[PDB]
Amino acid sequence: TDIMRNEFERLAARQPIELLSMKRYELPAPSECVNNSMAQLEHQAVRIENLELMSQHGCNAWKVYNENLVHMIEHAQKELQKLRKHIQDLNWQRKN
Amino acid sequence: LICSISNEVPEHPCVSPVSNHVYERRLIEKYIAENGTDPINNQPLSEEQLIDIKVAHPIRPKPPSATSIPAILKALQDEWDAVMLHSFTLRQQLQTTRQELSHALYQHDAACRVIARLTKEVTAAREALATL
Amino acid sequence: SATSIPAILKALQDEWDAVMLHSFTLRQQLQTTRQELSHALYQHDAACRVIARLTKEVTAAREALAT
Amino acid sequence: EEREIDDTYIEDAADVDARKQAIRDAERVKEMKAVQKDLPRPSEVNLRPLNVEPPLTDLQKSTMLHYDLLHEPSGNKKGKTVGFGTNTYLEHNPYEKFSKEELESLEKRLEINRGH
Repeated sequence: TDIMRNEFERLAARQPIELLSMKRYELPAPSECVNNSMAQLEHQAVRIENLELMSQHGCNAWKVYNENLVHMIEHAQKELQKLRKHIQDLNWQRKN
Repeated sequence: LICSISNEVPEHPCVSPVSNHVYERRLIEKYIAENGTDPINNQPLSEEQLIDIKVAHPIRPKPPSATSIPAILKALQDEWDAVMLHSFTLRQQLQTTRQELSHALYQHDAACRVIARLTKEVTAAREALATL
Repeated sequence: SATSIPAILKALQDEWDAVMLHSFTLRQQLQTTRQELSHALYQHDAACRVIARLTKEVTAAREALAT
Repeated sequence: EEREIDDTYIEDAADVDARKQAIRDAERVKEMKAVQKDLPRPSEVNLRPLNVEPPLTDLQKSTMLHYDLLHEPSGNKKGKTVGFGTNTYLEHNPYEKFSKEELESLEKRLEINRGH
């Protein structure tokens, strides 16, 4: 019960073929390329500014998100116990 | 990860359904038995209204990572929304340079007519005086 | 459009590829308009030094005409 | 009986003398601003006002020889006030000329990116 999204998604899974992305940026060639050069410069700037924020930003968060994942995990195993305890009781009852 | 009332790591988290915030069951239970209210917003809340944290149901999840499709899409917003501000830094600075260039080229065009007349007048004074 | 979805992947690739160059071309033009503006400021201040010597040659002429 | 007042006044007087020298040094140098090129100055001439600004640029920057250093604040102020007089209709003629100057190049942008 979805729009166009479902038609191309089901076709991609049935055919077993992922849609091709931009295989351009990585290769390139020295000596149109004035644009390609200026795109590279800006890209690098973004990465570097972004990378710099990310290290410092990453450094600040590099482990703050890891703590959240431990709070998320322990909650699941508490429910594993709560389910374990009910079922055991039921089994015991049946046995008796 | 924290309990908002005490500030500890709660060992039995239960989320309220009036002010959405993760409280420790043993702490919030005593807060409700004191008076039937939510500690933050002071809205009415009972013990049955409070709900423990649970595994969703039957769909299995994975932790929040950079791979995950939704986290990758919200990443590309950050990319473009930051690059859009990068364009303002160059659009605003261009409107100062071209405005200073416009007044500079006007002062150049207003001045070079006076250089042309002094080159005329100082040579005309040399043409006049030398002949006499 | 009805447009194939594998193609929509390569569109988003091309559109980011285009915006990266449309951001680049707009920044090198800003640097060269400021650069060519700085070449005008040197000529502006160099010209008003050359007018001072031309005024002296006119002042020297007005003294000789009086004599 | 002055004490640390003559030192404060001498620092205030020495502060005043530095404010007079920096402002009256040069109008273009104090405000804002390249490789040395005698061949570019030789190629551009091959007209006299263009050669005057070229030698002015080579002097301030100091295959590059320096020499010119004798070409004070009062003569520049009268020169600036006179040129300001020569420069709605004047605002539109400056905006139109600025658009004309705003209107080979691709290799410089690619090298600017290679630096980036």
